[PDB]
Amino acid sequence: LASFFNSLLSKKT
Amino acid sequence: LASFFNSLLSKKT
Amino acid sequence: DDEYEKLQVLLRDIVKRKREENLKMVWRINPAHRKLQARLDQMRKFRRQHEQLRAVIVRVLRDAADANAIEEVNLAYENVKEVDGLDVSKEGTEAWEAAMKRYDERIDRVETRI
Amino acid sequence: SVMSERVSGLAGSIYREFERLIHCYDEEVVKELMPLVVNVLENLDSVLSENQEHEVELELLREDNEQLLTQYEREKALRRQAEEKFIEFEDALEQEKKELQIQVEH
Amino acid sequence: VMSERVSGLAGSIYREFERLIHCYDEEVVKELMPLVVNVLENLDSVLSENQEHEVELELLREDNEQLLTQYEREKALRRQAEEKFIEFEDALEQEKKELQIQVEH
Amino acid sequence: KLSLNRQFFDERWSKHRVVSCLDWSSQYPELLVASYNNNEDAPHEPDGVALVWNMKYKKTTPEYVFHCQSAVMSATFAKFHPNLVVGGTYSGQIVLWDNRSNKRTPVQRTPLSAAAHTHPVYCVNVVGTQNAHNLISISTDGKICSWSLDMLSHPQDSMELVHKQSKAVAVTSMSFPVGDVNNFVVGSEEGSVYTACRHGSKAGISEMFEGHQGPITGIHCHAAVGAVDFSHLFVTSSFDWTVKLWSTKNNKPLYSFEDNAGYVYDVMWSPTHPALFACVDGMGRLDLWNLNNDTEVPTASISVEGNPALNRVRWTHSGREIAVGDSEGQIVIYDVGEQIAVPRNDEWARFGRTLAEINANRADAEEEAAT
Repeated sequence: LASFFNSLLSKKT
Repeated sequence: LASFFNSLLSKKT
Repeated sequence: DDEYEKLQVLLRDIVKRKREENLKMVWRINPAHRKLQARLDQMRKFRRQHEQLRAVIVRVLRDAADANAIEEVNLAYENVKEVDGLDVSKEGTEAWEAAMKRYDERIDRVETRI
Repeated sequence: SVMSERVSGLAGSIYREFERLIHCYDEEVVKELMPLVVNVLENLDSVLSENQEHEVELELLREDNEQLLTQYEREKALRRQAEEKFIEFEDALEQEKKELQIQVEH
Repeated sequence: VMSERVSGLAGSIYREFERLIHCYDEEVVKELMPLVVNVLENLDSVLSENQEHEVELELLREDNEQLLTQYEREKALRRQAEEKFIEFEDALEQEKKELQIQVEH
Repeated sequence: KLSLNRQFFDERWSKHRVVSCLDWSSQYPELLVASYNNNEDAPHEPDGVALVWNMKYKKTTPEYVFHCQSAVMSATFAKFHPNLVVGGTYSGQIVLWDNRSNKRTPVQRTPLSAAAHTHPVYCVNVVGTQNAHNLISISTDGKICSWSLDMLSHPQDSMELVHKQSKAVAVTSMSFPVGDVNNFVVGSEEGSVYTACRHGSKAGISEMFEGHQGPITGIHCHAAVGAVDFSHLFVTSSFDWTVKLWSTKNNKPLYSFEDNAGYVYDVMWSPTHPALFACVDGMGRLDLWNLNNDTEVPTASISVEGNPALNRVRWTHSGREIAVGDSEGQIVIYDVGEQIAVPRNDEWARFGRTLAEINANRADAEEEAAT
């Protein structure tokens, strides 16, 4: 469940 | 629980 | 019944503690209210199905055949009703049996008519 | 910990709002709010998973109560049926052995 | 009644909401209010339902244990009564037929 | 008996369109308007299109053709102006057509403002008298506005029909009792008939009528007038495969008619026979129900060849003919026999004994269910 928005974040890094 | 975030918002608008 | 069972347990454990003072020991008990208990059991086992039939009959049979059926149902209940069923005596018991037979014949005739 | 459809749906709406707020202003909106949201989101799934266990335990133990009550009632009744047949057999054959005793005494 | 873990996580998102409101503008959370009060109300209501289920669970478990014990004792009494009945049966019939062979003598 | 009389179809206009409303002019009893949905095959063709047909002539061509750019699904004549045809469309315009004008474009239309209807309009009607009458239209969102028929750019009165902490109802049908202008009944998509008042202190929806589990698709108040009044009765049709008879004095349905094996679309009373109406289904079976004859079996039922879905049904003012409208677009007209259409002298009295018996049976059934 934590993976979803972590991916949300790492899009531009 | 509505009232509290409601205050959050109107407290300075 | 339960108080009598507990008391009967008490008589059992006192007569086994009083063996040397008693030679003859029987347990013949015929209480007088058991026939009355059977009379009220038979009275519920009349009145329950009479109520079940009569409520349905006055509910859904609203011709002169239907009025004849409800009048014969009332006549059967009055013919049983006029007999004193609370008597545990023998003549009252035979009057109760005759009322039961008359009610059964009237009810079966009404059943075949409907 | 299987996620339900309802928690996935409201987390999808949270994902929608978070993408909208990321696109609208900057990255710095989400960087402290999403760890304060994801633990509540885990807590929703945890309390639903515990609640369903409570429900199935309630149903099985309830039906075991109604099994127990009628089984005990039937067993009490068949103990009573043992307890007057004893009495009837006892006094009947005691009267017969007593009449046999007095007829053999004379 | 508001539960304390929901109140603490509520305070976490309250200070976060204050940070985002003071930091940029007032339209940061204008689309975030009826989502987040629904999520917090969901957690509170399901936790309250769990709280009801726990206490009714402990009541029915307790009288379940009591009913199991009393039914086991009723089993013991029933089996004992049947054994006493068949023993008294055999013993009295035994000395009764000993009496009738004594009669036939 | 039920027999075929005439068949109406146009290859250019009526092809691949569903009939959506039928009416017969009071001044010209040989005329019939019609309303059609959009043609999905030809987007270049007009979406809404209205046709006027005739009885006296033998000509298969329609007498007038009107059309609009949006799909019209509610059309009627004007009661006190013979030259006007009122239509209600998908977009919410209430267009007005004139036969005396040579243009098939609508000569007048209401604005698409929030003051007027913006949701689709399925009911349009004119009530009032010769010297005083308005045009009444209720849209799907519950908005009902009154229009003067000479000036169409502004509604006269407007309010929204609400209930249950002011939730908007979804008015799908409409009917008016004879001799009434202020009181009327509506159907609903929410499956419940309401009573409404036009103006007053309780102007708006008055009462629940409960009992339909599906969307109500057609209602009609009683229209036949004789010795004994019957204007408080009306019949509704719905998707629940039932036709239900109601009265305004009862919160519950009087009798449910369950002869169908599909959706039921419209029903309306005969204007002459008091205990006679007709219903149509999704299998092309136009049924006739005579309440003085039997309450569980249609008196006369015929099926449309090919079996399409019949949307609309509408009697004539004489009551001797009856027009249906199918799902492919052919207006099929039947004429009923004299043994069914003609009311006898005691027909009002026979129905005066009939409704009471029906109500008694209903009460019996309900008590049985309760017990």
